[PDB]
This record gives sequence, structure tokens and C-alpha cells, in this order.
Amino acid sequence: LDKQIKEIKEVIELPVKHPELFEALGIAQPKGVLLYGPPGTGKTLLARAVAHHTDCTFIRVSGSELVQKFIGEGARMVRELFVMAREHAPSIIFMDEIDGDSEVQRTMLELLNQLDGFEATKNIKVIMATNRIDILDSALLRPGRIDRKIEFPPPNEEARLDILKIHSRKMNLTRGINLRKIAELMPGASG
Amino acid sequence: YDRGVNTFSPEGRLFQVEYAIEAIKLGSTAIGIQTSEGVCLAVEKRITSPLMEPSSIEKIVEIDAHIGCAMSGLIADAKTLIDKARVETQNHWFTYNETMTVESVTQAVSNLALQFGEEDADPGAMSRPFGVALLFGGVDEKGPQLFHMDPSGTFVQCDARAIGSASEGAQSSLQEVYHKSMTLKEAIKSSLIILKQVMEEKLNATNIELATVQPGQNFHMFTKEELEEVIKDI
Amino acid sequence: YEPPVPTRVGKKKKKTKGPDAASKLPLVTPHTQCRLKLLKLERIKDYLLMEEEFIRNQEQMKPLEEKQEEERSKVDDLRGTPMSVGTLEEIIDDNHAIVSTSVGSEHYVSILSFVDKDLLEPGCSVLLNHKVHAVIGVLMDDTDPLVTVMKVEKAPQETYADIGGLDNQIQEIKESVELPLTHPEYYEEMGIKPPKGVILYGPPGTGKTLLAKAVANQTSATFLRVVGSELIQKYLGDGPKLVRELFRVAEEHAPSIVFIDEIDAIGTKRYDSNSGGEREIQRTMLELLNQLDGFDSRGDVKVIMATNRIETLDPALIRPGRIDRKIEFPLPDEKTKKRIFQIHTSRMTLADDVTLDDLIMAKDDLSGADIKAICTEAGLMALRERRMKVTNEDFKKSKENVLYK
Amino acid sequence: STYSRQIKQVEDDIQQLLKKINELTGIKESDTGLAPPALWDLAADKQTLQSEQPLQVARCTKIINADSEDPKYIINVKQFAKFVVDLSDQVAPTDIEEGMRVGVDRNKYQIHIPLPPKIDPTVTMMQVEEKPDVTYSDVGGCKEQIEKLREVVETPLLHPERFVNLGIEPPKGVLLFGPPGTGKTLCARAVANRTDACFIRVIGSELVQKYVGEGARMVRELFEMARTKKACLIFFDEIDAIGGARFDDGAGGDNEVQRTMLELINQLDGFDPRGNIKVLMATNRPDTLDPALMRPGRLDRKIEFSLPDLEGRTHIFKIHARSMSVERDIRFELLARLCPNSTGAEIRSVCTEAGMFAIRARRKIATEKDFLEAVNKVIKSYAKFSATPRYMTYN
Ligand SMILES: Nc1ncnc2c1ncn2[C@@H]1O[C@H](COP(=O)(O)OP(=O)(O)OP(=O)(O)O)[C@@H](O)[C@H]1O
Ligand SMILES: Nc1ncnc2c1ncn2[C@@H]1O[C@H](COP(=O)(O)OP(=O)(O)OP(=O)(O)O)[C@@H](O)[C@H]1O
Ligand SMILES: Nc1ncnc2c1ncn2[C@@H]1O[C@H](COP(=O)(O)OP(=O)(O)O)[C@@H](O)[C@H]1O
Ligand SMILES: [Mg+2]
Ligand SMILES: [Mg+2]
Ligand SMILES: [Mg+2]
Repeated sequence: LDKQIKEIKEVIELPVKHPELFEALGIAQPKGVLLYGPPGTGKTLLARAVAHHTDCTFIRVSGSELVQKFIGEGARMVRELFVMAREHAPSIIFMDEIDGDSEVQRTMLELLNQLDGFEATKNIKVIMATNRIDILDSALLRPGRIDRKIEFPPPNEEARLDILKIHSRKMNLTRGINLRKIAELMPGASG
Repeated sequence: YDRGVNTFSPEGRLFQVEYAIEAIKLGSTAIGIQTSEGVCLAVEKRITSPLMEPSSIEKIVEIDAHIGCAMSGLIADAKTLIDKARVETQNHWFTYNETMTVESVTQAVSNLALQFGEEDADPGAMSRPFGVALLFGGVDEKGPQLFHMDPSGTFVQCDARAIGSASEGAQSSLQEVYHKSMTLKEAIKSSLIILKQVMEEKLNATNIELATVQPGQNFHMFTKEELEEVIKDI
Repeated sequence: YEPPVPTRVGKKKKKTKGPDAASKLPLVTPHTQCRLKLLKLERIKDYLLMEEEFIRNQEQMKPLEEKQEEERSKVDDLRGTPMSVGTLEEIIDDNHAIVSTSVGSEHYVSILSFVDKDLLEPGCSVLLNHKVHAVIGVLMDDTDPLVTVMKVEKAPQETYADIGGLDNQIQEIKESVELPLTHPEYYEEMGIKPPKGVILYGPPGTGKTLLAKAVANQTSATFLRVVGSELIQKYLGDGPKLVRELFRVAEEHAPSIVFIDEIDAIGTKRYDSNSGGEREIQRTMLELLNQLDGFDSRGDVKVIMATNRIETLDPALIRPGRIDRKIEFPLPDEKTKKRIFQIHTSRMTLADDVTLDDLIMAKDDLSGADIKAICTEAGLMALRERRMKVTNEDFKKSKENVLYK
Repeated sequence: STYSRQIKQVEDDIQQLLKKINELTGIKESDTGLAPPALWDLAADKQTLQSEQPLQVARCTKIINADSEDPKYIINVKQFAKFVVDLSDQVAPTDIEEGMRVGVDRNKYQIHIPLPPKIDPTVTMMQVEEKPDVTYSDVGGCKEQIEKLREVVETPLLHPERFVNLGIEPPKGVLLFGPPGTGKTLCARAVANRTDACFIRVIGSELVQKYVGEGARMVRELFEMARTKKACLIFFDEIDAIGGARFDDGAGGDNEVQRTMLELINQLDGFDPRGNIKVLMATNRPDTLDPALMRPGRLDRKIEFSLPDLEGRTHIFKIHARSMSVERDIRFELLARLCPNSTGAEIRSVCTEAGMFAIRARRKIATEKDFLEAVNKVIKSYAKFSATPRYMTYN
């Protein structure tokens, strides 16, 4: 996912670390990112990694009621979470659509509406993860809402080999494992 | 919607008939007066732009040499009724060698109203009532005669009837100024006076139509000079 | 036995909130530095001198027990410590009330004299003595987190100059949310109250929310922003409750502007978390109807609504009296498209080979959002190649990026 | 400018003087709910703190041996406990009844004072304390409707002697119905302004509650507190929120709201007499109301707020353009003729938009042309969004 790493870097790392680049370019800093791909392709993994490397607080918004007491005793609007996010800026608000209408995409719409021009504090980025991009609402697919859409296709033979090398490194492996052959033995596999 | 065209309200009203009756109140004001000297029909053209040609706004129609009609509301809907009146007339003349009674013409036009439906209807049958109100005025054996017809098919003879947007105030003024024994010139002047006080625009010989059906004489649409002759007073 | 009879009319607190209190000095006119203003100021000064001398004398021959600091210390002793926080359940009498502590146990206690009796209403948080539970004060309720959520603390940086082509729309919205506040004399002299409500409708990306941001930039009133989908709650009656509390907060911070953005999303979207189905949404809509134009008197609250699907709204919601003006935002024409491109590339460093005339017809149904996205993505492509000057190839890739795929 | 230095000198002196005064007198705190010190009766406060003991609120449950001279009272002290106590010497035995709230001491829990019944604070706030600023003179074209409403909701309260003498029982319920903007809530506000009895405004959406049976509880408490007054009026705005007709859709479709509506119906006309309460409901969807709610004895009068006729529209135009700086020859009759089926709200918007057109042209007087453009903009241009054509099928 080197291409995905670079794409998410240029949108989440640069505005936090170097807002002057976007100011000199005369363009608005990105505030919303979409990561779309089959489940298990590393969308949550890349979001957590980009939050970890930029020292941006990673907040996962699953909409679960169990955590509502931590968000706020009100719980009438999801934007009540922003008070926490502003307290930990730079922040990355992450929501993964497991897949009526989708509550994750509704939360996306509300957070993006707040972040458009009505949010004072900067460096508060927002990420979605979704399985498919053709199911997204027309409001979310409108230009200007999601500043960058990044695809996470299932790994090919070389990417599968890289994932295999990463994950087999945690194991007592006999020398001479032909991980390339095993990668060839898993067509159409996810991470 | 869920309702059909032939649906009765809990109060006994035909829904589409009442809704078509409500369409007349958006139409231009027409005033018909019947007197022993003849029938005078007047209507306001309601010109919406200086570029529009007033002569093309035909709201008083020659039904036959002895009968005219003034329409108010949806003028396009009135074309079918006018054509049926002008075809039904000259069919009485074809078979009986005589002009129709104004009452007979109005009754024949009335029979068209309510001839609408959704199911169990002919392919040429209408789908909605005629959102127009007609004022027939003519001369027959009973002398001059003025009849009013409304989208419910209810036609009734009237001494002086005002239809259209200003039907209420114009009818009140007609009741105030009408007496049975008055001349046709007085009727024309009174109708023009009532029209002038209800027009949105200013009354002139271009934005109104005046016609007369007198005994002996034929149906006559007033020209610009004749209109200016009577307008110059009031 | 006879029940006590209160002397205060009603059971609600005084409507006036946050006044000058005892500092309400008379308004001296004219403001010009003339001798008449000078004389009025001197008269106020002489009355203050007389008051000062009288109060000093009275406190001078008052007993040592009866002194301002001594009476404050006695008030503190009467209250004691700690001071429990209970709920004013009922005002039985002027100096007697039923209050419930945090443990759910109610007590018929006495309201002491130093309590601000005009701050007492049922449900208000009161401070009670720890031992005898007598009402010793009223707790100024802290701002609700939801109050913070609606209120726009910092004005958006988008101004009217950043909007291109919406001249008539800007004029119509200014006549309803800006001119009535800056120049009320026009409306007063004309004998009409300003247009009550405004709804901005049009295709997506046309600038409705941008115009709302511009209004929020140049407004002296409190700005509350609520998305329509935020009015859909997870529990029965919570939607109407949220609408009621939103307009209560709007009334508290008068003058205020309530921006119900994406109102149609309350009805066009169905979520399974909504316990009640379309019927609870209808009840929320009825509550919104009451808030927009209902029985309760409305203060200086202006309502702005935005939607890209106005055909799906209940017509009784946007009826005149509730929403007087329906401002349409059409897709930009060529002049407006050029203005938008110049607005969003004003801070850009364009190349000599880039022309906005070619980009003006990138798509027939081009909107302001599409143009801004084109510019932002072209700048992103320039950033990818470590460049500060955006080339025509960057814009070409931008068009195939945002508009297509 | 010659007085500016002395102006600032005396202004600073005044500010310092005000601060000095506030130093001796008071005006501070205001976050702990402290009244100004001029109202501090500290000696009386101490005497109250000592003499006036606190009283815990309990509920009497059963009176044992009420006939004899030693009646024992079982009280339920809220979340605290349950006790068997006796009345204090200062309370008559007939002043305490089973099921009523009492206030007892903390030592022996002897009943010390009978207490008013518990009422939800949300129900308490529903009663109107500031009357609206609308009179019957602000409603045009509704002469018959206003007369019928007044002779039910105002005349029996004002002059009851005209009804008792002839053995006449006036109607105790009015339903105002009509298309949106026709003046239902305007007439209700006029009633609340003119009324002298207790007026309670209830919005149907306020009767929708999260939990099961809570809406019926609010209705019960509303009619309980309405019965604690000699004469009372309850206004049910948008009664179609909870007044919908009962239905069985397999699932539990609107069961709780139907129970709330059933409780309201039982309060209106049930086994127990309603009392001197005269209810008033307004809705733009009267076709959805339950037949039992639309029945005489619950909604005796059904006043229709149909769209104004020509005379009514002219009257509304005169009402809303009364304070307008209009020209001398405004043909308000013509304007009323130009909007055949229009609500009073549309007429008010026409007046406001004519004023806005005049203001936009920097003119202090609105001409007839301005009113014509206002009619075009409101009646014609906005006719796409009109709620009228859809809602007269419902009425
Ligand atoms: N006419 C315009 N002039 C200048 N910029 C514009 C214009 N229209 C849109 N924009 C730009 O597009 C961005 C996004 O548009 P905006 O969110 O205001 O559209 P909207 O019509 O409210 O859309 P939605 O229906 O999706 O809520 C704005 O922040 C603004 O920068
Ligand atoms: N008959 C009337 N005379 C004068 N003004 C009227 C009349 N009817 C309506 N209005 C005006 O129009 C406004 C419409 O608001 P109102 O509360 O009367 O509507 P409503 O009938 O209760 O509507 P809804 O059914 O949507 O609740 C009123 O505030 C008033 O200014
Ligand atoms: N490209 C990848 N490289 C390495 N590990 C991966 C990759 N994709 C998925 N994984 C592993 O799969 C696990 C779950 O994947 P996750 O990121 O939750 O999938 P999704 O992208 O659908 O959220 C992670 O713990 C991660 O270690
Ligand atoms: Mg996943
Ligand atoms: Mg928007
Ligand atoms: Mg109403």
C-alpha cells in the first residue's frame, strides 16, 4: 500500500505538519478522506498508521452506545464528540462502515458539514472506510465534501507477498520458506 | 391522487366540478346584460404586455348571427364548447330551417359538461370538467335573452350576470344599477362603468371587448371607434 | 387547615435575563458632547453623591452586627457548607417550596430571604442547606454541551466577496437576516416586520451553505447551525424535544439566527436507529411547525433553511409566516462560472498556459462546488510534483478526477 | 468638543461613584442565586431556620381506625421508607385523606401538613403566563368562526349567569380546522389574550414521550392540574400529532400514541366528569383524527377556518397594511381579487414583500405597483410551494 500511504500522507500529514505548503498553493487544506475497498484490505490499518506517525489522536466513531457515556451525557448529536476532538487536536476521526440508511455515512455528512466552514480549530481530519463507493450517498459523492478518495484493492501477488512477509515475521519460521509460492497459492486474497 | 374525477364529497359536491368552478375566479371579468333593446356582452382582455396584440385576445365569440358568447376562466377549454355551440347551431337550421333558441344552444352546451370520466368511457371522452364559464346572449322568439353556464352544466337565464375574477363586486354593481326597462345604450354604459372600476389596468378601447345582439340586427362586435365613442363619457 | 396562597403571579421565572442590574443608569441624550448632555451627567452625579452620603451615614450608625461584610458573613453562615444541589420541584408559597435532592427524596423546605426568588422556577437547580435542606440559593446552570454544539463560536472566514454570481440571492438574504438588525429603522418606518423565514433551495453545490457561512461571518446575532439529519433521534419524542430545546436556546441568545441546513434530510433518509418510523419524523416536523410559527411568542430569532430537495418537504413547513422567502440557487452561468474560477484561484499561482475560459465548459452542469474541487485537486496534483505553480495539465487531471471516475 | 474633557471627567466620576455605591450596598455573586442585600431579612431567616423544621414529603397510604380516637396513618416516604405514624396536634383528622401527599417531620414522621398533588414540571410550564399580543381585531374574515369560538370558550366563563338560568349546558370543546396559515393558532392566541381563566397550551408533539405510558401520564396530570382551577382552558395545537385514528397494522404501529389519545379521550368524556375545563384543538389534518375524538362531548364544535372569501381577504389586507406607509389610492379590493384562494399568511407576506420592494428602491412609501409585484412574487411565483391545494383535501 505504498501508493495509498503516499496518497493519505499528502492529505493528512502535510496539512498538519506543513500548512504553509497549502497556503502557498492557495488551496484549502483537506478535511475529509474516504478509503474504499474490500474488507480486510488495510483501510483501518492505514488510518491507524497515519494517525500514529503524525502524532494525531485517533478517534474511532462506531456509534456504539456503550461508549456514549465517555462522549457526553447529552448524546443527542454526534457533534458532541467534537469537544473531545478539539481537546486532542490534531485529531483523526475514523468511522468504518460494516455494511434503512447507513448511520456511518450520516455521521460523515454531519461531521463534514461542521468541518466545512463552521469549525474554528484546525488539524481535525476525518476518515471513512467503506466496502463500496457506488453505494455512498449522493451528498457524500458531491465534489468538495471528500477531499480525497483512496482505493484499497485486494493485494496482487507482490503485495500479498509483502503482507505475508510482514505477518510471518511474528512466527518461529524454518529457514527457506517459499513465501512467494504461498502468495501464488492465495489468488484474490485480502490482508 | 387517490380520488377519481367522478367522486362525491361528504357534502354532496362533485369534487372536480367544484374545483373547476374555482378556476373561473382566476379568469377575466365578463358582464352580460339583457334588455328589451338587446343583449350587451362586455369582457376585459387583461393585456399582460404591450407587445401582445389585443386583437388576438378573443373572449367574445360569434356563436351564430343571432347569438354570441363571452367566456371567462380557462379560455382554451372554452374552444371546445364554442365549437360545439357553433356546430350544434346550423344543425338545427339544417334540419328545421330555423335558428336555435338561445336556451336550446345553452342547454346543448350544458350537456357537454359532466360528460367526463376515467373508466367505462369513450376514447374521445374528456377527463376533467370545462374550467370555463360562458355567457350566451342572443335574440329569439322570446326577444333578447342572456344565459349563464358554469362548469357544473347548470345553465340559467339572467337579466344581468357578471362572471370572472370580479364577479362578486361586478354582480353587486349590476344589482345596484340594473332596472328591467332600460335602453341598450344605458346597459352598455353601465357595463363599461362596472368594468372600469374593477380592471387592474386603465380602461381604453383596446383592453376590452364589447358586443351587442339586438332584435332585427345581427351580432355586432364593437370596433375601436365605437368603443371610444362610449368610453369618452365613462 | 388552609393551603398557602402565593403572592407572585405565575410559576415561571422572570423573562429578563442578564440585565445591567443596579447599574441601569438613565440613558442620557444627546450623545454629542454638548452642555445639555453635560448637565444631565452632572444631575446623575449629584444624585449619586446624595446616595453615597446617605448610604455612608446609614452604614456608619448601623450596628456592628448589621454591616455589609458582616451581613455577607452571616449569609454564608446561614447557608453553611457544603451546599447541596437539588431540584426545585414546586413553589408551595413565597418562602416555602418542595425540593428534591439528588437521591430522589423530596422535602418541604423554606426559601430563605437572600434567595433570588425571581430565579425560582420548577425544575431549576437550587442550592439547599446540607442539614435542614432549606433553599439557600439558585445555581446558575452551566452551558449545556448541546448549547455549545449548536452555537458557532467563531465566525466563518467566508464573506460575501467570496461568493460570485449570487447577487439577487445575497440581496434577498440580507433583507431578512442582516438588514433587519443593522438598519431596523427601514422596517419600522415602513410599518412591516421583516420577512420571517428564509429557505435556500437549489441543486447541490450551488452555494446555499456558502451563503449561510457568509451570513454567519457578517452577523451580530448568535448563529446556531443544525443539520436536518441531526433532528432524527434514537428515542420516541427525542426529536421534538431536540427541536424544542434548539429553539429555546435560540430564544435565550436573542438576537439569533437558526440555520437548519439540509432540512429535507429529516425525511428523505430512513435510519433503523429511529425507533418510531415516518410517524416520529412527522411528529418532529409538527414540533418544527410549532417552533417556526406557533402559539408561543417568538423573539428575535431568524430561521434559515437549506435543501437540495424542496419537493420532498412538507408544504406546511415552508408556508408563508414560517418561511416567507424561498430563494433559488440555480446552477452558475458562464459569467458566474468565470467569477467562481477567479475567486477560487485568487490565492493560486497559475501558469501562463492555463486559461479559465477552457475550464468554464468542463461540464454543462458545472457548479461552484465542482469548480472549487477542480481547483483544490489541481493544487493537490501540483503538490504531488512538488510544485507551487499549477499547470494546465494539473487542471486537466483535476477535471478527470473530480468530475469523472 | 469643548465639553469633552469635562464629559469624560464627570463620566469617570460617575463610574467610580457607582462602583463605590455597589461596594457598600451589594449587587454581586448572582451565580449562587443571591438576592440583592436590600431584601435580606437575616434575623427572620435565622428564626425560620430554627423554628421552621424541614418536612419530608411522603404519601399517605391507609388510615387504620379512622373512626376511633387513635387513627394510624401508613405513609410511604418516597424512596426513603414506609412508616406507621399519627397526625400532629395541629392537623385536623379530616384534613388528611388516603392517597394524598403529606409532609412529615424527620424525627417521628408524624404528618404535619397536607400537600398539593405532584405535577410534572413539564406539565406545569405548559400553562400560559404571558398572554399573546393578538386580539380578535387581528383576525379578519372569520366573523362567524370567531363568534362561534367565543360563545363556547369565552362567553360561558365571562357570563355564566346567562347559561345556568335557562338550564343550559354550553359546549365544552372546540376543534379549529383548516388549511395551514388560515388562522387557527392566531385565533387561539387571541383567545388566550382575551381569556381570564387559566390557559394551558399543549402541542401534540409535546405529548410524545420516550417511555411507555408516559404520554398518558402527562395527559392525566394535565387534566389533574386543570381541575385545580375554577375555570380552565386547554389548547391542543396540532392535535393530529397524537390524535390520529386507531389502527391495527400487525405490528405495534402507533400503539403508545393511541394510548395517549385514549387517555385524552377518557379525560374529555369518561366515567368521571371532566370538570370546568373547556378544551380547544387546532389541526390542519382533521381527517386523520380518531372518530371518538371527533365526537360531541369531546369536540362539540367544529369550526372550519376555510380560506377567506373576497371580503375576508380585503379585511385581512386592511389588517396587515394598517401600519404600512402605503400610498393614498391602494386598491386593496383589487389585490384581494388577484389572489382568489390564498391564506391570511400569504396576504401578510404580500404586505411585507410590498414594503420590502419599496424599501429596496429606497422609498419611504409603498405604491400600488409594489403591492402588485408582491402579489406576483408571493401568490404567483411562490405558488409552487403553496400548502393550500394539497391541504384542502384534508379539510
Ligand atoms: N456561487 C459560488 N461562488 C463561489 N464559490 C462557490 C459558489 N457556489 C459554491 N461555491 C463553493 O463551493 C463550496 C461548496 O458549496 P456549498 O457547500 O456552499 O453548496 P450547497 O449548495 O450548500 O450544497 P449542498 O446541497 O451539497 O449542501 C463552497 O464552500 C464555496 O467555496
Ligand atoms: N384570518 C386571518 N386574519 C389575519 N391574519 C391572519 C389570518 N389568518 C392568518 N393570518 C396571518 O397568517 C399567520 C399564519 O399563522 P397561524 O398561526 O394563524 O397559522 P395556522 O392556521 O395555525 O397554521 P398551521 O396549520 O400551519 O399551524 C398568522 O400569524 C397571521 O399573521
Ligand atoms: N495491506 C496489508 N498489509 C499488512 N497487513 C494487513 C493489510 N491489510 C490487512 N492487514 C491485516 O488485517 C487486519 C485487519 O485489517 P483491517 O485494516 O481491519 O481491514 P479493513 O481495511 O477492512 O478495515 C489488520 O490487523 C492487518 O494487520
Ligand atoms: Mg475492515
Ligand atoms: Mg450544504
Ligand atoms: Mg398553527
